[PDB]
Amino acid sequence: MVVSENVVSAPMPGKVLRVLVRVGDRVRVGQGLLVLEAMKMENEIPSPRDGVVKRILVKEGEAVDTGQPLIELG
Repeated sequence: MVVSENVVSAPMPGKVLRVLVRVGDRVRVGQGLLVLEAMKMENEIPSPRDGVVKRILVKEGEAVDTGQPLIELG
């Protein structure tokens, strides 16, 4: 067993510009969860599935790296 962690991680290094959801929000596949500044663009990071936002692990302005947990889904 490994506990399945429903965590959305950064696809690439960057800076969190804004968070588009709140704990408890219902989300759909493809829905923007936050905006990441990377590759000289503001990239919306999508939810990979339908679900509920359980926890927000980063704050606006935070620098993240590849694979770093950003949002946990319920």
